[PDB]
Amino acid sequence: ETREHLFKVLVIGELGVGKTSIIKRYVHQLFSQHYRATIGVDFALKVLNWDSRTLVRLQLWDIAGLERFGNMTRVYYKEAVGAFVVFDISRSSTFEAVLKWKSDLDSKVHLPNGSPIPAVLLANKCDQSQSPSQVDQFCKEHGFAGWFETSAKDNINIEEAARFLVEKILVNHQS
Ligand SMILES: Nc1nc2c(ncn2[C@@H]2O[C@H](COP(=O)(O)OP(=O)(O)OP(=O)(O)O)[C@@H](O)[C@H]2O)c(=O)[nH]1
Ligand SMILES: [Mg+2]
Repeated sequence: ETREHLFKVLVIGELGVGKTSIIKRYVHQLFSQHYRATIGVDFALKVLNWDSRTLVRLQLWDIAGLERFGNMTRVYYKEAVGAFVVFDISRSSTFEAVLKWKSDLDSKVHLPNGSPIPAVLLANKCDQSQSPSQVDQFCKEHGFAGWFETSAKDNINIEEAARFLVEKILVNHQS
């Protein structure tokens, strides 16, 4: 009965937006307020008991904030099947930069069938433009599968956001 999957998932976004902390909360249920800046790429494995016929493992690639200015993202993205694209809900510079990351991603990697990999937008630090129709419009226009406000600090919506992205990866993996 049981089926096991291993998926490569990217976590990308500007310096200091929370990439590392969202992964540490989701995988280890821990949070530190102390900023330790990531160098290049860091990794985690999440093991998700999806349901009774399904075990999913995620290989989480934590891409550091500077890496879009370097020349290695094509290597980093290779064979990814999903992405979280993370900004800091308090700092608009980090929101403007999400399209730079999103365009980098869509230039460099696609699913085996040629489509864009699903990508979910995480507005992180929600604990610190609050808009229902606007979200939908933005995601449609820039090819995001959905959008969640998150807190790594208070553990808000990180689990739901992950399950949402995994759900899209599973449909694509069956298709
Ligand atoms: N209040 C609050 N602070 C957060 C949250 N997520 C991250 N932080 C803080 O924001 C700072 C940056 O978090 P990191 O997870 O290191 O950021 P990063 O995106 O991994 O940064 P780079 O490694 O430089 O790419 C840290 O001090 C965190 O404690 C959150 O949900 N709420
Ligand atoms: Mg980091």
